[PDB]
Amino acid sequence: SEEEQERIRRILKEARKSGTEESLRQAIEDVAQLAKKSQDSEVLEEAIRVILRIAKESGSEEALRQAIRAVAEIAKEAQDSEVLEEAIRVILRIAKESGSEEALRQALRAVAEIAEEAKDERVRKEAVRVMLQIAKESGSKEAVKLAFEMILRVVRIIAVLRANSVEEAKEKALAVFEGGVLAIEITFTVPDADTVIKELSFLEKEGAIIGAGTVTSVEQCRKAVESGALFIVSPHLDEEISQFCDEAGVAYAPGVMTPTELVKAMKLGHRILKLFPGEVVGPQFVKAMKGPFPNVRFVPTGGVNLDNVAEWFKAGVLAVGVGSALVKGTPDEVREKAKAFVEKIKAA
Amino acid sequence: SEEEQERIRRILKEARKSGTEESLRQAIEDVAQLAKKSQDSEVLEEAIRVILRIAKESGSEEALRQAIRAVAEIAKEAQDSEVLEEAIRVILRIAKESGSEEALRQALRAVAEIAEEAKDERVRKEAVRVMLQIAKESGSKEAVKLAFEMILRVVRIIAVLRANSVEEAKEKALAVFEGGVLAIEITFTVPDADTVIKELSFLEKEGAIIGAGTVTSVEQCRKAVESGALFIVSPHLDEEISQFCDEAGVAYAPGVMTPTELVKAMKLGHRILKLFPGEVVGPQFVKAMKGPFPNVRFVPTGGVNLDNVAEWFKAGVLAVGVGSALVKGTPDEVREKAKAFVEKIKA
Amino acid sequence: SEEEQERIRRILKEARKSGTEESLRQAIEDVAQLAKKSQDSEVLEEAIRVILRIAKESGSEEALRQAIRAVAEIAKEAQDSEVLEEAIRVILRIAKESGSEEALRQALRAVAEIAEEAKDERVRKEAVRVMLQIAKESGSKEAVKLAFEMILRVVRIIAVLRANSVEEAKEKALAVFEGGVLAIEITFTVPDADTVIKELSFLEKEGAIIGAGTVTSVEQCRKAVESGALFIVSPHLDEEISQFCDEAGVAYAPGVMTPTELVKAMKLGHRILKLFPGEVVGPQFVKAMKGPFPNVRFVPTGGVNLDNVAEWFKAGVLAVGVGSALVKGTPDEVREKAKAFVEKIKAA
Repeated sequence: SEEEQERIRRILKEARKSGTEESLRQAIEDVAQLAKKSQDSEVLEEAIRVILRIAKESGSEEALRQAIRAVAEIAKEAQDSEVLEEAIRVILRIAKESGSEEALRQALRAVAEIAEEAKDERVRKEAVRVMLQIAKESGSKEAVKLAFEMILRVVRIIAVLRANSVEEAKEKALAVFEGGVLAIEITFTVPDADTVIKELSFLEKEGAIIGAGTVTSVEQCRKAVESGALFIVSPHLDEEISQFCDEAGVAYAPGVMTPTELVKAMKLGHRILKLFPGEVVGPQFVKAMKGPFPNVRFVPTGGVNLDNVAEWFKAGVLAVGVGSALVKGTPDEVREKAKAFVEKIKAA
Repeated sequence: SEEEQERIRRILKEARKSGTEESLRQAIEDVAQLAKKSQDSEVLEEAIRVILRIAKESGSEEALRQAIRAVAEIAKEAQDSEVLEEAIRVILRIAKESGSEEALRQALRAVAEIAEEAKDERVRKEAVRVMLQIAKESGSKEAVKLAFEMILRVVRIIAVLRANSVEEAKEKALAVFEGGVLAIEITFTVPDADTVIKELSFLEKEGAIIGAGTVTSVEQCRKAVESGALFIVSPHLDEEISQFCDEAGVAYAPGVMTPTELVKAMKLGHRILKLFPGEVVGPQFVKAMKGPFPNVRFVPTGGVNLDNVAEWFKAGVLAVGVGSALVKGTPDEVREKAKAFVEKIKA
Repeated sequence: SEEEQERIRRILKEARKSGTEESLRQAIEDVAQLAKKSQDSEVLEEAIRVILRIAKESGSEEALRQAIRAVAEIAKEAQDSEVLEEAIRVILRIAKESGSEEALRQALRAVAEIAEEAKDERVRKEAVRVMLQIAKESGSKEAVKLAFEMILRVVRIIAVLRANSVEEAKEKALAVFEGGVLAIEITFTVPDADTVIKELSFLEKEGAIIGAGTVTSVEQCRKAVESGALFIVSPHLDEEISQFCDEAGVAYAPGVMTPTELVKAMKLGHRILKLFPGEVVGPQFVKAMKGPFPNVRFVPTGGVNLDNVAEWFKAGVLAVGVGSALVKGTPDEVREKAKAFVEKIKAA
């Protein structure tokens, strides 16, 4: 393997000596070509970190975007999760260098695709934290919705927590974390809900996402975004709120229940919707919405349980919002329920 | 105990000779104190008469509204229903002399709370009759809404009546009233429904409340009122009907089906909503709305049947609207199904 | 027999010698009297030629409309389909001679009623073909709505086509037409639905009716009606589409799901509504709507299948919109399942 290792170095030294820009992007495809013929974990990591310096020296977005597709292909060919974690951190470095958001959208879809074919949770925890930073590093009008859509596509399950004692609530939030589902949503009905989402903001740095729900007024939503909420679930579409999330750069997934309410939600720029109550319309609703409204996905949060969640995802839902069937009870028991829901989603 | 009648008459005569309003408000507290130590039905009902005698002599709003709480507390401590019937009639007379919306609102919640703990059909009939008269006074928007809300809490079940003639509707409404159903909704599918609600006005004197359902227009609602209806029930949310019902002083329960329609109904000022069709959304909808909308209560009028009616009230529902499953058949059949629904609602 | 045929010749010759319109009006009821007493496919279909033949006194919406009820009565008592076909064509010529709005609307209900006694389907295809020409003679807003209601009253089932090419959409449309489904809705998920509607416009002269579905904008709706669409279908209620469909003389069935959406559609002048998704609310919804809204008809286009369509019509639905369960598969499969849907509706 030391022979091809030197070969990757020889391509580098000769590509730098070649002042032509075509040989620079050609060196990207040359390194990717030999990485496709390899089967070792360490070889793919050296190849990926090599493509970084080539495109950054080119200074053109055509080489940066071509590098994102190369590292994403090497990560799909690999088998060690160590290379996948470095691939995600590398894609962040490429997209951050361009910063033109044409690559940021492509980087998010690549990061979420790498986390999709992941055997352990460490890769998915790396992804969610990076996609948050990618949307944060972007800091613009879009990307937050694409991050929200992709992160939900990775975490698959979002919990609905409610407890009067913040001591008991955080005992459940960490507990549902321990199951590995991540992406916990806390209800705003809880009296000291501002504090629970601020003290649980340390989960954001470990691969989780915290948000507020049942938000009905702009004043209540302002309190959530100041406390650390990254998404506002809501019970029904609100015109005043939806304009505040777009100005504040926070994702907003309003609640709909009929196709007519769906169209009014799309008229305000919301293709990520909340199906509420989900148990009322059932999975037949999301199946019937695919035809007339493609590329539009929902997150049903109603009477979803272990018997329901199996047939919600076969209908093509983005994520599912479970509440009493997951969080209610002692913390150690909802850790086993959080593991049970993840196991049920991965199968059907 | 005859000694308590003396002591009660001593507290009145002593505080009457004083005349100071400080001692008069203390006389209500002294009479209410001895009433809590006694278990005689005649000692308690005499204390209620004296509490009224003291308050109406004081004349102040503070003393009159304190007398309402005292009479209401004596009712909660009593077992004889004749004490509760007397308390309701006294609560009416105290708020009637006082006036203002605060006393009349406090009286509406008091006589309705007494009706729940009464566990007797006679007291619930009197509560409806008094609450209608309390709402007839003042006549404010908040009075007719609160009175309609408390009345639905007491009767628990409203009958959606449909027939093929005025006489068949009159006999069905009387039959369902004998079963224990005190609230009757007359749809406009019955021919001459305005004549049916007009000739059924004698039931409102025996503890009933007749209204009009299936109201689609304002011309339809204008004929429902003036003909004697006390509440208007529509399958959807109408902006003009809610306007006409507000300025006419009549309760209005519109129909909703989705949380988006719920919020729009609250924006108009209605927190007592008709869930229609209730059989489509099911009790899962009512439990789901309790979270973000706690101060909103529903009345499902869909496929409410003896099987699911138990599950509806287990979901925190104000009242249920039944039809066909209740009002279909002979008057004898309606009377027995009326007794069956009231029995299963008691749970 | 022909002893009655000679009598009909005498009724016409003698009443024509009189010339008084009261005797020509009596000649119609005399012919319809002896036609009621006879059972002969040749005596009946000749009696209605004479009733049409007695147009010497122009009804001007008096004698002509008396002729329509007489020929519609002869067709009701008949059994031979050749008499029913001749009755429909004669009613068209009588209403075309009058030109009044009452005669044209009375002819629509007469022709549609003749097709309800079905058996041979060429009558139903001729009825739809004739009812379209009647609506184009009137051209009023009431005529387009009534003709659309009557055609759906006859065809009972609408095919909701979704394809991935113009050629597969054309082939499936021909396949569902040969199966017995005379109503075809071309969704805009098809790449070039306008050309599909345009190339399928020849079926409208054979007894079919081509329309567009899943329309969201007025630009979409204008291209559909300019391509040959005779009815516009949307998943929700669009105020601007209803405005354009009115001034363009094209039927429009909006989508409703709650009773409040029902009322908002009626106040715009729509009593033929699309219940969507029908599988979510179920036939319990349409049964409960007939109480407050007896004039509304509904066409459920949800999860309609062979097990569903039986209990949809028992609840009194006008027509049903079937897709996937009818359109998906090879063109050879969708022919035989179209025959099964038509056969299942005929029974229950």
